[PDB]
Amino acid sequence: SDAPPLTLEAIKDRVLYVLKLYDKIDPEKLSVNSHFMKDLGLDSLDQVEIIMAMEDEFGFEIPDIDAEKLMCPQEIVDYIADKKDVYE
Amino acid sequence: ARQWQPDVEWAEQFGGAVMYPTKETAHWKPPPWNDVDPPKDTLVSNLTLNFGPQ
Amino acid sequence: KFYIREPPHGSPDWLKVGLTLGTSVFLWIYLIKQHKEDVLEYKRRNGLE
Amino acid sequence: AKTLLHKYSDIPEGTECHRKAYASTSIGGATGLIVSAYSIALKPPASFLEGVARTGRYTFTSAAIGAIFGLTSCISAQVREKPDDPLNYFIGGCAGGLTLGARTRSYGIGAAACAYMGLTAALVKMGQLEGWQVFAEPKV
Amino acid sequence: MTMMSGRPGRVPLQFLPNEARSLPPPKLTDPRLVYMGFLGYCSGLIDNAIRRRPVVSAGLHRQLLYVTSFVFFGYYLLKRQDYMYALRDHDMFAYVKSHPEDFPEKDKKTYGEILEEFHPVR
Amino acid sequence: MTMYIAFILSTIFVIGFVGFSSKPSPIYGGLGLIVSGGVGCGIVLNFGGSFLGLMVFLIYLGGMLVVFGYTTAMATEMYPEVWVSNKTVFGAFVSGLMMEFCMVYYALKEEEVEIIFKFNGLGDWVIYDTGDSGFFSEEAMGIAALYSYGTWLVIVTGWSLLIGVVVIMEITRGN
Amino acid sequence: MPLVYMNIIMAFAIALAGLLMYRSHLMSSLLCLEGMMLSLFIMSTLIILNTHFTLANMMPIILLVFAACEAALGLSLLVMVSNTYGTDYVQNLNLLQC
Amino acid sequence: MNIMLTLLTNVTLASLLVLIAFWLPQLNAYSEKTSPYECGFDPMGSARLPFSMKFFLVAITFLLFDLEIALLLPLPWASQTNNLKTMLTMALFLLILLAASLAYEWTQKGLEWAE
Amino acid sequence: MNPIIYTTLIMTVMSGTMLVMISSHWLLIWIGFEMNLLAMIPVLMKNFNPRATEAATKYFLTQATASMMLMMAIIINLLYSGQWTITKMFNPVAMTMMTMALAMKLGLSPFHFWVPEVTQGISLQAGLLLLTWQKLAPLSVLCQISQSINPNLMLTMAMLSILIGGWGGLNQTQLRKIMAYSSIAHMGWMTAVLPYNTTMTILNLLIYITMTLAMFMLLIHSSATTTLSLSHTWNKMPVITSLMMVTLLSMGGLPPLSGFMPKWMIIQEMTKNESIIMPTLMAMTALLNLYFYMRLAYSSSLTMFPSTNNMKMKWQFEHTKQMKLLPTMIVLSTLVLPMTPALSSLN
Ligand SMILES: CCCCCCCCCCCCCCCCCC(=O)OC[C@H](COP(=O)([O-])OCC(O)COP(=O)([O-])OC[C@@H](COC(=O)CCCCCCCCCCCCCCCCC)OC(=O)CCCCCCCCCCCCCCCCC)OC(=O)CCCCCCCCCCCCCCCCC
Ligand SMILES: CCCCCCCCCCCCCCCCCC(=O)OC[C@H](COP(=O)([O-])OCC(O)COP(=O)([O-])OC[C@@H](COC(=O)CCCCCCCCCCCCCCCCC)OC(=O)CCCCCCCCCCCCCCCCC)OC(=O)CCCCCCCCCCCCCCCCC
Ligand SMILES: CCCCCCCCCCCCCCCCC[C@@H](O)O[C@H](CO[C@H](O)CCCCCCCCCCCCCCC)COP(=O)(O)OCC[N+](C)(C)C
Ligand SMILES: CCCCCCCC/C=C\CCCCCCCC(=O)O[C@H](COC(=O)CCCCCCC/C=C/CCCCCCCC)COP(=O)(O)OCCN
Ligand SMILES: CCCCCCCCCCCC(=O)SCCNC(=O)CCNC(=O)[C@H](O)C(C)(C)COP(=O)(O)O
Repeated sequence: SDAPPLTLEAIKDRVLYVLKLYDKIDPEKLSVNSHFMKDLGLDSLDQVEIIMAMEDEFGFEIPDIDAEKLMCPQEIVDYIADKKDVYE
Repeated sequence: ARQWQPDVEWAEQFGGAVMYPTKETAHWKPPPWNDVDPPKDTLVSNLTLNFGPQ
Repeated sequence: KFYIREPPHGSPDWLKVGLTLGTSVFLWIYLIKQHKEDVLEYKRRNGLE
Repeated sequence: AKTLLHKYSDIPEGTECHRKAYASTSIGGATGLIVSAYSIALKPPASFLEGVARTGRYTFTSAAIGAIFGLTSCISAQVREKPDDPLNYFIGGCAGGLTLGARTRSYGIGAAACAYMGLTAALVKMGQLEGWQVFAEPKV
Repeated sequence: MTMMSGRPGRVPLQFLPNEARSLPPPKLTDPRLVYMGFLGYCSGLIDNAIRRRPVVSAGLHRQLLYVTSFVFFGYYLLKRQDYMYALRDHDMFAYVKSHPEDFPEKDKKTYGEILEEFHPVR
Repeated sequence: MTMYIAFILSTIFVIGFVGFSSKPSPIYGGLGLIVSGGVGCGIVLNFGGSFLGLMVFLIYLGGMLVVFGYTTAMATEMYPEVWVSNKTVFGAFVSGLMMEFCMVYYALKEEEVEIIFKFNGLGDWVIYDTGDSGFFSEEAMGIAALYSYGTWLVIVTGWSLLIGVVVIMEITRGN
Repeated sequence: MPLVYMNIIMAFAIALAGLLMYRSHLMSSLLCLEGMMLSLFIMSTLIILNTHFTLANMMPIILLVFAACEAALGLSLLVMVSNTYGTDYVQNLNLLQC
Repeated sequence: MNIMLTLLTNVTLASLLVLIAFWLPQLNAYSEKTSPYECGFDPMGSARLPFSMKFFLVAITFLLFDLEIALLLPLPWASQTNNLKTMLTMALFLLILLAASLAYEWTQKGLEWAE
Repeated sequence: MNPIIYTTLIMTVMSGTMLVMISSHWLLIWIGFEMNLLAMIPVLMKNFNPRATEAATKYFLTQATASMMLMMAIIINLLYSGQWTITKMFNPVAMTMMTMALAMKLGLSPFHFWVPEVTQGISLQAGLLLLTWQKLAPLSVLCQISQSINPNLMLTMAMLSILIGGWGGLNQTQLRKIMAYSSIAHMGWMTAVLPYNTTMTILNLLIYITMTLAMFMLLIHSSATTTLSLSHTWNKMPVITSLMMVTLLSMGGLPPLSGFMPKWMIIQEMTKNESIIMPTLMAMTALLNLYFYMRLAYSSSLTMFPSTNNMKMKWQFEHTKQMKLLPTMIVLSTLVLPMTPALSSLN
């Protein structure tokens, strides 16, 4: 059989793991609701790198629009779920 | 009032690549209607050569 | 009535019909003759008549 | 090969149960090795250690089935003082089937295997007694 | 195992040895020949039906040719079959006659001297 | 026991066979097959078959040239494999070498039936001919008899070669 | 038999085994096929020379001819497979199942 | 024996020349010196990439035409047979068949290289 | 492909088979096999596509391996007895290798994997040729050496072929794979009686060839390669589906149909030896082939499946090409049992 039926929870753990793998974000201060621009003190260029890391982790490309407006991990998780049509 | 005959739901049992599907063979695809698979874009890269300056 | 020639016309193909009938009659007469000679040869070999 | 078959079949029925059990274990181990070889060839196990594990599992299952069959068959034959009786082979076959059921952890498999192996072993004993030939030589 | 493949005097691709001419030919009203003609008629009917023609009336010349061809082949087929069976019987009898030790005719016993066990049904 | 030349040549034949059977790379496999063709030419030469040995060597040289071109065209990758660049290829190569050495020792020190029959050795000089006659080569006369005795063979061979040309044209047509 | 006969038969068995176990390249298996042909040529030539069978000296040439036909056939099929996939890997020939 | 000695001598002389070439002079090897030559600029890809063969069909035909050479080589000995009419018919039959195969491939554009 | 080239290739295939059948020299038999394979490879690729190319490659690899083993067995036989004539095969190892090579050529189990794959990958005409004409040469060679054959190996492979044919056919919705598994089982039946009587092998081969030709011609007439595409044929040509149903019943072995005759005669011949258990298992196993033939009959003839709107346009047109031998093939496949004693002319 193919890969297991990916759920919201696993998506969240993978997103959080990728984010704490980023050397410019302290792990303990990061939350699923932290805002990259204000809470994490990350600039626009930094955000582009985070989106590319998400692209590598989840194996699909996010256009310049779409990806640009994801400012915190929850929006990334929601976008990934909506693209993959995952409801659980 | 009339004899039962197979419908679409009955007919769809025989439409798969295999009978008695399993977890391994549930992803097998039936062959195309004509026996022509779509052509893969296996591009062959041309050789790149420096002709000069030496 | 038909829109097109429908090559087999109202009259039958006389060449093919004649060939078929001739083949059938030739085979029938050949079989009759062969059976007659076979009977004669069998009667001669065993000396019945 | 037929060397193992002759080694098993040369010993009389209700005598020397340990040697008969040893021969049956050898036959079962050979069968399990062949089965695992075909299974590995047609279904690659994705890892060398996993292939070793599958080979060991199949071989041990077959060897245990053979050992149990031979041991209980010979023990019944010598206890009842009734050699050349198919019931001993039936008992051995059902014991081997229950061994298979315990080995796969399944009650239905155990019951079906008991019944079918017992019947097959009894049939084999009847064939030995009456001279039934699986592969008859051409006679006419 | 081939019983008749290499029998002495056999001509490779003859289909009808001269020895076969000493046997009575099958009668033209042989029921086997009639069955072959029935097979040819069935072939003609199926030919009519497959081509979407009136099954019974479409081609009488074609149906006649079908029946005639089947009968013609069947006649020679029957001749060869009868020849083969005659050969088998001839060889059997010759072998029995030439090996008297293997086929003994032992003494006949009447039922008044043979002891048969009686099994009651009750 | 006389100089063991034929035995050494046959051992090198087996070694080249193991070399290309381990399948390291097509470039290397062709080299092994060339070495095998050379030693086989030598083995046949040592038995009186000069023409056949030279012919098979020439044929396999041409075949391996075509194979080299085809390997460069269709059977390459960034890092071609050698007999020590991969555990699978090295394992197959070492296993073949050890099987050959085991069989040689087994048949040389003992007199045993490997699979078919037994063999004690003594060198292949023993079964030779001591035949004393002729202004001609018997092998040459036999091969030349293809044009007087082998008419049927010539017919079927020529037809098969013409059909092979037609067949390769049909196969590579594509569309 | 002498040692040379066993060596040639061992070479044939090794080439057959080589053909049976595929790695990745199709061309390697074709090479194993040619190796079997060469081994058969050598064995037949040795047997025919040893027994002084004069008219049998021409069979190995016929064997070589049909070996060449077989190799040409295999190479053509390889050309077609490579044109389809850009690679001669046997892993790509998996469209048809049992 | 003599031919084996000749082969050994020639191979030994070539090997000794290579050995002298590699052990006599002064060696100063460094990475730039040993890099691949492409007219002064670094190569783009690898030389191990597939290299297309435009004459692939002629190469396969060479395999078949090469085996007819092995069939024609015994001809000098075949001319000594008593039945010269059968042999001459068979020699011409083989050569006519070989010319027909060339004529077929020529007319079907099999000799043209792929573009 | 040029029609002239196609006709030349077909004649070369048949010439290789006839050379196998008429030769007395092992070298000529091997040459016949080589010629047959060389001409057969392009016929499989007549309609060029990746599936046809894959089928041709697999076929070539299998048959080239088989011919290599064939030649090695011949050479071993020559070594132990300087004989080129096709006879009792004086060496047992050579006979074992010869049996395995011929089994590989025929597609008998264990070496049966290639047949379903090559049959599914080629066209119905190529499948017809592959499953009918390509059985003649290996079977003829096996018939000529039947005395030296080892019953234990041949019977093992025959029983395995019957079992695997039934089990594999049980799982198929593609018609070509069903035909291939049916072919495997019938090859098993053919080779089971070979050590006892070659006339029965010939009779079974002829009856199987007739039924296979009828089935393939019916499938070509109604252009169906899947079960669902065959389920539409009733709404276009019901007579074709009825004839196919009767032929499928005949293939199953049900009396009074002609299909039953080879199985009956083989069972009788095997009981003329001692051989009681083997025919019983063979019949019980052929019940599986009967099962999937019956499933095909349910899908195509005994029930009516839903159709599509565009079939109305097809109703207006007739079949252009006509197969002249199809009625005779159907009649021979169905109504031939009363002529059973005519098998005496086969020996
Ligand atoms: C034509 C007219 C009609 C004919 C046809 C119709 C009639 C015949 C067919 C219908 C009946 C046949 C069915 C046979 C059993 C089927 C088993 C099954 O389906 O497995 C799948 C099914 C699936 O299970 P699973 O998925 O593997 O795991 C979940 C389990 O359910 C979870 O399991 P659990 O945790 O709930 O506990 C299971 C455990 C414990 O079970 C329990 O929890 C409750 C306790 C029940 C155990 C009963 C044993 C103590 C009571 C017996 C008292 C004496 C017996 C009567 C004779 C009296 C004599 C005067 O059971 C065991 O550990 C088994 C150990 C062995 C002890 C029982 C076997 C005794 C053998 C009988 C000897 C008879 C010899 C002949 C005597 C001649 C004189 C008349 O297994 C079960 O759930 C059933 C478990 C119990 C089965 C054993 C019961 C034996 C019944 C008598 C058998 C005799 C018929 C066959 C004779 C031929 C053989 C050579
Ligand atoms: C054992 C003892 C002897 C028995 C021998 C064996 C049995 C008899 C021989 C069998 C072969 C002979 C016929 C072959 C051609 C039939 C093909 C056909 O389609 O027929 C339609 C055709 C009607 O077409 P039409 O008249 O042109 O216009 C209506 C449309 O065509 C309307 O047509 P449509 O296409 O539009 O209608 C569609 C229909 C069309 O589908 C069919 O018509 C099915 C026909 C299939 C032919 C059978 C297959 C091949 C033969 C194997 C038989 C095996 C028998 C062994 C037991 C197993 C049972 C199967 O399909 C369906 O409705 C699907 C229904 C699904 C039912 C599935 C059952 C089918 C198999 C049954 C076979 C039973 C035996 C033959 C039955 C009689 C057939 C006419 O029937 C006929 O009119 C001809 C039958 C009568 C001819 C014989 C009369 C001889 C002359 C009278 C004088 C007697 C001389 C006495 C001498 C003494 C002086 C007085
Ligand atoms: C499903 C129905 C099966 C039908 C099969 C086809 C029927 C039509 C084919 C017509 C056959 C034409 C051949 C006859 C022309 C002359 C050729 C003749 O010389 O061949 C002889 C051979 O004769 C033929 O074999 C006879 C063919 C007749 C086949 C029909 C028997 C079918 C069994 C019973 C079913 C009923 C059939 C009804 C038909 C309508 C040579 O004998 P021989 O060279 O020494 O044997 C070689 C094989 N050996 C040595 C190994 C034994
Ligand atoms: C849907 C339900 C229908 C089930 C019916 C199936 C049961 C049929 C009964 C068994 C049939 C097989 C018997 C074989 C035919 C008998 C012919 C015969 O006499 O052969 C014997 C040999 O007898 C046998 O070999 C038979 C052995 C059995 C082999 C197959 C076993 C089949 C299953 C056995 C148990 C099932 C039978 C009862 C089932 C009852 C209904 C469920 C004589 O052979 P010789 O060797 O010449 O004797 C002296 C020389 N030694
Ligand atoms: C391996 C070595 C190779 C290295 C060579 C690479 C070559 C470099 C090419 C340079 C291209 C340019 O200058 S591109 C022009 C760059 N400048 C502008 O765009 C003006 C506006 N500045 C801003 O928007 C922010 O300062 C910004 C930093 C962009 C963050 O953006 P956010 O506020 O939206 O996060």
